[PDB]
Amino acid sequence: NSNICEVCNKWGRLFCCDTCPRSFHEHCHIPSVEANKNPWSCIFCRIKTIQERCPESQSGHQESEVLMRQMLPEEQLKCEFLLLKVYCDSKSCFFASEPYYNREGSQGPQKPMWLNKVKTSLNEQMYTRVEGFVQDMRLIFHNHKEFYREDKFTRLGIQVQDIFEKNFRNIFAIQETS
Ligand SMILES: [Zn+2]
Ligand SMILES: [Zn+2]
Ligand SMILES: [Zn+2]
Repeated sequence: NSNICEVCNKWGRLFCCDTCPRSFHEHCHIPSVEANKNPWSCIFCRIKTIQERCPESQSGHQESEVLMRQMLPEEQLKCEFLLLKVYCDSKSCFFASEPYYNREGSQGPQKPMWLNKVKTSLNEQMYTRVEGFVQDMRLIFHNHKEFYREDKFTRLGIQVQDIFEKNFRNIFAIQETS
């Protein structure tokens, strides 16, 4: 097993996956590492299994159809993993906790959003469709771009959104296009 957290790349109190070499802090893993279960398989393993049970799940899909799917167990897991993949980028630190807005010449967003909030929303099963989760994720970056305007700090929003969008296309097997 690895000696660092797959998500935050730090050592500490780690839980090890039984079916692959990754390890996690308790609250770095999404969902949080389960109290019992021997053996335990992490979310990367659980996602690989879904693909292996249904190879045709990797054929191209239309984003519009993916967004209308109901948050049944497998969609729920895919959204948890996609959220996890955003947290794996160190730049996610800017978007994790509740932001505040006091900058000359800007007004704060009408609907603030942040990754920990989305994490809680997923945990409490507040999303009924994939669309709900994806809208909140995209809102995070859109609020950032609008607030920071021409400051070069807007680029952090672009960078982290690209990570989200690439992983969204991979996980939900969106049809490749030019
Ligand atoms: Zn960690
Ligand atoms: Zn694993
Ligand atoms: Zn099948």
